[PDB]
Formats: sequence, C-alpha cells, structure tokens
Amino acid sequence: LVCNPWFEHVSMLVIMLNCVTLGMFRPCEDVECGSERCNILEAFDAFIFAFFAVEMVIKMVALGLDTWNRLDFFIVVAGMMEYSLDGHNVSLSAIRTVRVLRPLRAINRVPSMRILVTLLLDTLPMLGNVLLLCFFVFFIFGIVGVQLWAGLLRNRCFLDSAFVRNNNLTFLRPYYQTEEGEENPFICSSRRDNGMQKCSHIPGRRINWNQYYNVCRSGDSNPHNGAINFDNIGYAWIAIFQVITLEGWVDIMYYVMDAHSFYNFIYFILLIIVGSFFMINLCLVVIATQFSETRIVDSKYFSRGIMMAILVNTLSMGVEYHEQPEELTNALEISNIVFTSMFALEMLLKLLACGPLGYIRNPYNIFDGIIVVISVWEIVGQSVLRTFRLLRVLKLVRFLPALRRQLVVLVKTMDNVATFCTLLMLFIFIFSILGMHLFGCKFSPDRKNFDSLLWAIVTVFQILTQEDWNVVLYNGMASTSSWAALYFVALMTFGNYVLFNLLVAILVEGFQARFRVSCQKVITHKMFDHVVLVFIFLNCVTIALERPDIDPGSTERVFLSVSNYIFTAIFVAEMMVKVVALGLLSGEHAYLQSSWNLLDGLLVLVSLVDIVVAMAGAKILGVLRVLRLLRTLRPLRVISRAPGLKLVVETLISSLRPIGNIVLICCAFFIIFGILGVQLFKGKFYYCEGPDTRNISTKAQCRAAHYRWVRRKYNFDNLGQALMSLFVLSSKDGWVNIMYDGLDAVGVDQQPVQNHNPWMLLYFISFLLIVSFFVLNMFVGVVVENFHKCRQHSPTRRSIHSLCTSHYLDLFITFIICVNVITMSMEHYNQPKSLDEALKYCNYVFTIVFVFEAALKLVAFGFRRFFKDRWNQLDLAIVLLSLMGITLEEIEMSAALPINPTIIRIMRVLRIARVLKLLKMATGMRALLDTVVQALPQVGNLGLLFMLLFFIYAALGVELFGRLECSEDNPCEGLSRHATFSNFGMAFLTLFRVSTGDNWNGIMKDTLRECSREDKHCLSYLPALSPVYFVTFVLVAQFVLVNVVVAVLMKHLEES
Ligand SMILES: CCCCCCCCCCCCCCC(=O)OC[C@H](COP(=O)(O)OCCN)OC(=O)CCCCCCCCCCCCCC
Ligand SMILES: CC(C)CCC[C@@H](C)[C@H]1CC[C@H]2[C@@H]3CC=C4C[C@@H](OC(=O)CCC(=O)O)CC[C@]4(C)[C@H]3CC[C@]12C
Ligand SMILES: CC(C)CCC[C@@H](C)[C@H]1CC[C@H]2[C@@H]3CC=C4C[C@@H](OC(=O)CCC(=O)O)CC[C@]4(C)[C@H]3CC[C@]12C
Ligand SMILES: CC(C)CCC[C@@H](C)[C@H]1CC[C@H]2[C@@H]3CC=C4C[C@@H](OC(=O)CCC(=O)O)CC[C@]4(C)[C@H]3CC[C@]12C
Ligand SMILES: CC(C)CCC[C@@H](C)[C@H]1CC[C@H]2[C@@H]3CC=C4C[C@@H](OC(=O)CCC(=O)O)CC[C@]4(C)[C@H]3CC[C@]12C
Ligand SMILES: C[C@@H](NC(=O)Cc1ccc(C2CC2)cc1)c1ccc(OCC(F)(F)F)cn1
Ligand SMILES: [Ca+2]
Repeated sequence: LVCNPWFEHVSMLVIMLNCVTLGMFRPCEDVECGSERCNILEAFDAFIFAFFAVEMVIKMVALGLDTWNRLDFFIVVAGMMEYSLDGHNVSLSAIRTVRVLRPLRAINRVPSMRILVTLLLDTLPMLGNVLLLCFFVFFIFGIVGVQLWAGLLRNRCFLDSAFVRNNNLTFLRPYYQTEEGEENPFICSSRRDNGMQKCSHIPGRRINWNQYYNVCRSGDSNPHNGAINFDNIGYAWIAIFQVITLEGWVDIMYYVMDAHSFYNFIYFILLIIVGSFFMINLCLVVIATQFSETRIVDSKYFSRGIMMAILVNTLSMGVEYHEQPEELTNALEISNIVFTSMFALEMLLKLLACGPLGYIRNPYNIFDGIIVVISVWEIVGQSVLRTFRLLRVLKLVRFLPALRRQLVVLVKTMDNVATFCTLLMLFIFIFSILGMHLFGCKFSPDRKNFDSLLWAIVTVFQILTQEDWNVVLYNGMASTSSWAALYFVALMTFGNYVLFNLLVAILVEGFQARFRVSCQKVITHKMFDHVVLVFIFLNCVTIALERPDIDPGSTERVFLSVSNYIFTAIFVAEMMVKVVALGLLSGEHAYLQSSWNLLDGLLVLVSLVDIVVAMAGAKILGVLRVLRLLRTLRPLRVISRAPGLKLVVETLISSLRPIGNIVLICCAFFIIFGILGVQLFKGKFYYCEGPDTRNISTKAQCRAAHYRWVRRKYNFDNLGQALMSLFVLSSKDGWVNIMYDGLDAVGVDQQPVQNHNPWMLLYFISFLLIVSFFVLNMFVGVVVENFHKCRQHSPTRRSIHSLCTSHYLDLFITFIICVNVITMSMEHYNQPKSLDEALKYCNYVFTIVFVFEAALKLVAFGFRRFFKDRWNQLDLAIVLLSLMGITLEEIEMSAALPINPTIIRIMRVLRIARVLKLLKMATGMRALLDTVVQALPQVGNLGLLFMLLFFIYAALGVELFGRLECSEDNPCEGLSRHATFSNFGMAFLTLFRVSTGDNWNGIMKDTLRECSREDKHCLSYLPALSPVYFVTFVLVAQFVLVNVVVAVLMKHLEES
C-alpha cells in the first residue's frame, strides 16, 4: 500500500488531475452552478477529495501521529470544513477559496523541488535582520507621511457657498473637475499651505464658469477611488510599498507637491535610496551569502569565405521596411536564391570529400543539412519558412570559438535553473487561480482581468514584472475591499524579493564553485592639480546656469559669455604649459601618451573651434548647434584630477571585459528578434484616432469620418524602429502597451481589434524571459570576476548603579518605546477629540519616564562618565528635544500664541526619533548596517561618478529638450509641469525619475513627436538623438548601481 514506490506515482497522477480541475474554473460561469459542465466538475472534485481522505487515513493508520505530512493534513481538514459545511449559504463561496493550496502537495512528490524548498525554508530564518530594517523604513516614513499629508489629497476647488446661495444657481458641479472626471482630480493647495497648485491656476472656459471655483476645502474622496492617500498608517503603507517598487512613485509625489510643498521631493528622494535601493538590495546580498553558506574545404580561406557569406546574408535580411519598393523586394529574393545555392554548393562539396557517413559524423554538419533542405524547399514550394530563415545565424557558432564556449556555459546553466522554473510556474499557478476567486469578473471588461486562466496568468506575470501593477491594485481594492492589497503585497514579496533572489544565488554559487625646466617644476608641483580642479568646479557652475529663458541682452548672458572666454584661455595655458614641459608626442613620456591627457586635447580643440565660429555673420547656425552640444562634456575633466575617481572609472571599464561575450550575445538576440518583429508587425501599428471609432475598420473609413490615421511611437516598421521598441520592452517599462499593439494588429490599413491574435504573447513574453536571463548572467559575471580579484588580494547610589548596569532597565525602556510606536500609529485624519487628549497624556508619561532614566543614569555613572557613550548622548538629545516639543504645545494651548504653527508641526514630526533607541537593542541589524559602512570607501566614489554622470546629462538634456512644450494642441505623454528640462535644476530631478525607470518611455515619446509647423527653433534631427540620450543614460546609470551592489556583496562575503 504505502511501502510500494508506485503508490507515490499514483498520488502524483491524482495531483496533476486536481491542478487541471482547478484551472478549468470559470469565475462567473460556475458561481451560478446552473450548468451541466460545472456539475460534472464538482463531482470530479468530490472524487479527488475522497482519494486524499482515503490516503491520509491509510497513512495515519500505518504511521500514526514531517512538516509536509502536516501540510497535507491541513488541506484535508480545510477541505472537509468546506465539504461538510455545504448546505449553509453564509460565506460558502468564500470558503471555496481554500482549495488553491492543493497544488502545493506536488512539492513533496518531486524530489528536486522538495530539496530546493527545504533549502529555501532554511534560508528564511536569517532574513529577519533585513525584516527589522523593513519595519524601521515603513514605520518611520509611514508616520512622517501621515503627520504631514493627512487629508490634503481630499482638497478640491469648490464654489463659494454664498455665491451659489445668493445667485440661486445649482446647475454647475459643486467643485472643479476635468471632463475626465475623478480619474484625474484637480487637487488644490489650501490657503494656509504653499502647494504648487492653487485654485487660481484653473484653466478658463473653452461668461466663464471656471473662474468662480475659488475655495479650496476638503472633498469627499481621495485619488483613485480612495486607494492613494495618507489619512492613516494603513493607507500610508500602501503608498510607501508602491514607492518601494518604483511603479507610480512619481504620481504620489506630484500629488503632495501640488498640495503641500514643492520641497516634498526630499521625502521621496530619501525613500528611493534608503528603501528602494539599499533595503531591497540588502535582501539580495543576504540570501546569496547564506546560500553560499549552505583539402581545400578545410582551408582557412574557404571557412572565412563561407563565414562572410552567412554574415552578408544576415545583413540583407534586416533591410526590409514598410512601403517597401517592388524592386528592392525582387533584389532580396534573388540574393536569397544565390545564397541558398552557395550553401547547397558547400552542402555538396563536403559530402563528396567525407562521404555520406563522414559528413553525418560532425554534429554541426548535421545542422547545416537541415538548413539547406528547407531553403531549397521554399524556392521549390513557391511564407512560414521565411520566418525560419533567421536560423542561418546559428551557423556562425562553427567559427566563433569564444562565443561557442560562452554559449555552452549559458546552456549548462539551464540544468540548475530547471528546478527553479518549475517552482516559478507552480507559484504563479496558485496565485492565478487565487486571483480568479477573489477578482473574478469584478473589474467592469479591462484587459488586465482575472476572468479566465489565460488572462489571469498574464496578469500575475505582469504584476511580477512590476508594470502597471498599481492599476490592477486600484481595481482590486475598489471591487472587493482595501484589504485586497494583501494579495499584491504577498505576490510581489514572495515572488520578487525571495524567489528571484534565490535564482541569483543558484547562479552565483554554481559559477563560484631653461623655461621647460620651470614648466617641469610647476606641473609637478603638489597643488597644481587642486588649483586647476578649482577652476574646473567654477566652470561647472557656469554650465549649470545655462538655460533657454536667458534674455540675450541681459547682464547674465554677458557675464556667461565673458566667463567662457576666461576659462578657454585658462585651460589653453594649462594645456600649453604641459606640452612644453613634456612634448606633444615625440617623447616616450609625451603629453599625448596617456588617454586622459588626450581627452583634455579634444575638449580644448573644440573650444578653439567654438571661438572661430563665434568670430564668424554667416550660415553656420547648424555648426554652432553641434558645438553647443559637445561643450557639455567639459565636466569630464574632473576624473583625471581626482585620484579616487580615476581608479574607480578604470575599474568599471575592467569589469566589462569578463561579460563582453554575453553583451555580444545579447546584442545578437536584439537583432534576431528585431528582424523577426519587423516581418510580423511592419505596417500594422496604425490606428484611427478619434472620440468614437467603434464603426471604423480601415484607413478610408478613418478619413471619411474626418478622424486621423496615426502611428504608434514604438512600432516595428523597420529595424531602426524595432530596436527602439525592443529596448523599451527589455527595460520592462511600457512593455505591456507594446504587447497590446502586437495582439491587436490585423494588417496594413486595418483598424486593430482587441486580442485579435492572442498567440503573439509568445513573441513578447519569450523576449522578456530570455533577456532577463542574460541580464542575470551579467550581474553574476561581474560578481565572479570580483571574487577572483578579491581572493588573489555610597549605599544609596550602589543600588541605582546595579539597576542601570542590569538589563532590566534596558528591556523596560524597549517596552515603553514599543508602546510609544503603537500610540504614534493611532493618529489619523479627523480623529475624535477624546483621542487627542488621550494621546497627549500618553506623551506625558513617556517624557517623565525618559527623564527618570537619564536621572538614574547620571547618578549611576557620573556626569563625566555618562557623557562618554554616544548612546547616552542620544538619550540626552531626545529627552531635551522632547521637553522642547511638549513645552511649546502648552504655550500653544495657553492664551499667548506667538508660536508659528509650522514650528509645532515640525516638533511633533521630530518626536519619532525615539525609535532610534530600539536600534541599540538590535545587534543583528546594526551588524548588517556595519557591512555597508565598511564598504563606504568603495561605494563613496561610485556615488561621485553617479553625480558626475547626472551633471553631464542634466546639462546635456537642457540643451536638447529645453524648449519642448505641452499644450492641448500638442499634448505630451510623459512630460508635465513637474518633469521638464527647462533648467538644470529641473533636468536633474527628471533624470532621477528616469534612473528609477518610472515612465521614462513616456518622456522619450514626447521628444520623438514632431514639432509644430508654426513653432520655431525646433531641431530637425532631434528624433535621432533622443533614443541615444535615453539608452546610454539608462545603461550607464544601471551599471554603476550594479557595481555598488557588488561592492557591498564582496564586503559581506569577506566578513563571514
Ligand atoms: C510595516 C508595513 C509593511 C508592509 C506594508 C504594505 C502595505 C500594507 C497594506 C495592507 C492593508 C490593507 C488595508 C488598508 C487600509 O487601511 O484600509 C482598510 C480600511 C478601509 O477599508 P474598508 O473596506 O473597511 O473601507 C471602509 C470605508 N468606510 O481602513 C480603515 O478604515 C482602517 C483600517 C485599519 C487601519 C490600518 C492599521 C493596520 C495597518 C495596515 C495593515 C497592513 C499591515 C502591513 C504589515
Ligand atoms: C544591424 C545589421 C544586422 C543590419 C543593418 C541594418 C540596416 C539595414 C537598417 C538599420 C537602419 C535602417 C533604416 C532606418 C530608416 C530608414 C528610412 C526609411 O524611410 C525613408 O527612406 C525615408 C525617406 C525620406 O526621408 O523622404 C526607409 C528604411 C530605412 C532606410 C531603414 C532600412 C533598414 C536599415 C538601413
Ligand atoms: C555644482 C553645480 C551643479 C552648481 C550648483 C547648482 C546650481 C548652478 C543650480 C542649482 C539650483 C539652480 C537654480 C534653481 C532655480 C532657478 C530659478 C529658475 O528661474 C527661471 O527660469 C525663471 C523663473 C521665473 O521667471 O519665474 C531657473 C534658474 C535658477 C536660478 C537655477 C539656476 C541654476 C542653479 C543655481
Ligand atoms: C542593441 C540595443 C542595446 C539597442 C541599442 C540602442 C538603440 C535603441 C538605438 C541606437 C541608435 C538608434 C537609432 C538612431 C537613428 C534612428 C533614425 C530615426 O529616424 C529618423 O531619422 C527620423 C527623424 C528625422 O526626421 O530625422 C528613427 C530612430 C532610429 C532608428 C534610432 C532608434 C534607436 C537606436 C537603434
Ligand atoms: C501598529 C498599528 C498599525 C496597529 C494599531 C493601529 C490602529 C489602532 C489604528 C491605525 C489607523 C486607525 C484607523 C484609521 C482610520 C479609520 C477610519 C475612520 O472612519 C471610517 O471608518 C471611514 C473610512 C473611510 O471612509 O475611508 C474610523 C477610525 C479608523 C478605523 C481608525 C481606527 C484606529 C486605527 C485602526
Ligand atoms: C531597478 C533597481 N536597480 C538596481 O538597484 C541595480 C541592480 C540592477 C540589476 C541587478 C540584477 C538581478 C539582475 C541587481 C541590482 C533600481 C534602479 C535605480 C534606483 O534609484 C537610483 C537612485 F535613486 F539611487 F539614483 C533604485 N533601484
Ligand atoms: Ca513603469
């Protein structure tokens, strides 16, 4: 019965039959239970439960009263409760949700999955230290947010009560709201605050009703049907968790910048660093560390000749585009006819030399044979085979040993990854059917729905990639309840911060197992670099003041022009003195013998050319524009002057070498999928744009209806457009909307139809899975190389003293503070007055209790001894700060009111420093923080290179996108009043958003859109520089952040 192993196979057979039974559920076709298909299914489910109950009885009898065994016991108990409770209509369907745990049974039946889960479950206990840090991040930022912005997102511009009453008119809506409605609320800034958005910014009517919305008072709803707000701690954590995932965090920021203050970006800049970057990357480091702790034919020319033929053929296949000329299509076919013949000529020649058996011996020779038959078949059969012509690129593996070796390493990576991927699909499946039960046809139908298995799986995969996952969250919260946020918190946490970090650990552990003399003296002088470095810094301020809105006649323009001449002369002399002392190139130690010296050569040379062009009253405007762009690279001279920056930059360029092949393999897949995407989707990404297009089906109908026939910014018309669309997909920002266009595509001059070709999911989801696999191997290749580089390198007083030295006092304080944390979290918007008095009294008790501790501490140790320890100093500061806070509150209560109410609010917010005391108790967390501290010297410079990169691109963006404008005639999808390149300060903040990858694809769209005919000073070739601007910044910015994660990882490994 149980002894025979075949019984386990019988159980595994039933398990799979239960998973298919769960997947056939239809949310609101089975709830009624009026169909015959459901009746057979529920009977099938009942039969399966009988088997499980029968088996469990047998096992219990055989074995009596193994964690997995307990789990199976839990499922049987839960199922019996659901099964036996039938006949009671009270929450019967709700109890039905417990069956989604049945697929978990398969973990124990598969030995490989059981081992991995066991290893995973033995790694969790040491993640607690990172969990304690998460509590601090959420509690600290969740109580400060509530204190500042409680109820400020309910603000709306209302009509004056007297106006409506006296004038006896009630046709207008009570408060201003765009025609879009509550989906885009117009939040105003209260009169006592200084928010950016005021009720006087309301656009006029388009005699004017809008101008009378001139009162900003609290409304009756928060943004997104109440989902986004800071009215209490519960609603604040939903916002904070959304910021930590870097999805929609700008929208939350803009909501408080428009209502409270523009300087609220500090609150979100810190949170993206402390929480989104370090806290989410400390979890990765901990898991990885813990896992580690647990005759003619053979001629060279012939091979080169055949290699060249394949390469030229591949280049030819990528020259197709929409509206292709007939002649170019004919030429391509002839070229295909010749090339396939050439391979066939090679196919015959090798056969003769080695014979039919000899040729079959070589494995590559076998593959070539499979390609010739289909190639000739296509000509003889004179379109599906056309898509197979891309396989010819695989022939090049024969003649690239370096890549051939690299591919083998990647292929051998699948043996270890196979067990995990099987664990991913089970994790996704359980949450796919769990989503159906909760959100089954409640989203009234949105494309992101849980209405069926196919589109519930896609909505769970999409959430894990964190693309529009908040849009799904808002619908889920509104439909069922605000507590539906727990579904997304668990899916995003167990999926992205535990399972994904486990995959990285699997990979890492797998791999891991006379005047000239004066110049000679002056340049060699110690302070020469610091003197020049000062001039360069002043040159950065001049660059940072440049912006489009400078009046040419103003004094500031004159000042900027003069300073430019001064710096150009200064750096010419510095270059001139160096060359004289060292010689241009003839000497062995010549000036141009080092790349850094060469770098300074081009920058100076451009400056002289700039002077000449400025000297020239001629048609040289185009040249003057290019020069203006290159003059933003001047800050690059800081690297050669700072020894720390020079070292790290040379290190980063070193880290690229080990992963060079993977980049080449990754660049090869971009072209192959780009060429494939062009063939499938060229000419089909057009749509009819208009208020109502339900009747439109073709281009002509779009013209007849006087609607516009337009094109998507990201399409696959040609390999140039395909590569720009694929990079956006790989970045996983806006990748969903490109997928929708692929599914909806119908044909040339045809209106796309929703979900026309669902089979296209394979093209897009396959690309994301493959590209994410290569990106993982770039991170591992950097780590493995770094590890290699690292391994090679009085009686009344005595009792008081006993109490203070005893742990009792410390644990008592930790209890008092833990109570304080609870009370501080009880505050919310419009709390009852009785609560205000109760919380005020609770503050009094804490204040005196802290005071007593300081009094006892002073007596036990003495005034000089007590002040020695920094922890005691922190107590003194907070107790002193607490006394100031409470003092001003009472004066505010008193008749005298000289205290500005900003002071009171700031003091209340700052009283959260009491939590820092718990830091002393958390020895584990402090050691974890100590790891980052020890790595600061290696991370501090990478932060200097990060800000230097930001400066060069923030100054470059202003020159490029300085003048772009947003208007109802030329609307912008990513830019707004908050995201602009108007000046250096704003471009710096926009680039910070781009680094996080929050709707950076929308910003790029706004630069690719054509300038208006009437508008002037629009760069013709901007749509070509914009993709280069965003691609390079995105890749360069992320590489620096990757190395900062690795630097902390190495330090952690070497400390344990
Ligand atoms: C340390 C935090 C780390 C994780 C944080 C992730 C985000 C947590 C979000 C999950 C909780 C979801 C509930 C959100 C909420 O406050 O709304 C519930 C409720 C409103 O929903 P009704 O359907 O009842 O609508 C009533 C309308 N009249 O809000 C309330 O009215 C009060 C709810 C209790 C206040 C929150 C205290 C508990 C903290 C949040 C729970 C999550 C814990 C996360 C660890
Ligand atoms: C990268 C390797 C593997 C293959 C080489 C790729 C090229 C063949 C691609 C890259 C850029 C592509 C071009 C990008 C833009 C255009 C313009 C497009 O429209 C025009 O001819 C514009 C006419 C006008 O401006 O009036 C026609 C296709 C073409 C030449 C594309 C044809 C295919 C090109 C040359
Ligand atoms: C190390 C480098 C980056 C030098 C330090 C940075 C400064 C050069 C930047 C940061 C703050 C910037 C300022 C932020 C805000 C403004 C207001 C803004 O004013 C306008 O454009 C006009 C506004 C109006 O007319 O209402 C743009 C210029 C200025 C002074 C910016 C000029 C450039 C500043 C001084
Ligand atoms: C291989 C992976 C990592 C991507 C590499 C970066 C690409 C996304 C960049 C590199 C060069 C870019 C191309 C440079 C120039 C053009 C031509 C441009 O067409 C025009 O010239 C239209 C504007 C005009 O009217 O001048 C359209 C975008 C495109 C194909 C760019 C699309 C984005 C490209 C392919
Ligand atoms: C560590 C903490 C999270 C545990 C203890 C927290 C509770 C004591 C606090 C947290 C926030 C408070 C809630 C914040 C907001 C509301 C809504 C308020 O009005 C409503 O019920 C309407 C809700 C709406 O319209 O949005 C009633 C009090 C209540 C439940 C508060 C009661 C006390 C709560 C649950
Ligand atoms: C999205 C995420 N990427 C990273 O963390 C760096 C990283 C990339 C890739 C891997 C491995 C698994 C493949 C591991 C780590 C981020 C970016 C930018 C940001 O903000 C920037 C700042 F605000 F600091 F300027 C916060 N998180
Ligand atoms: Ca996004």
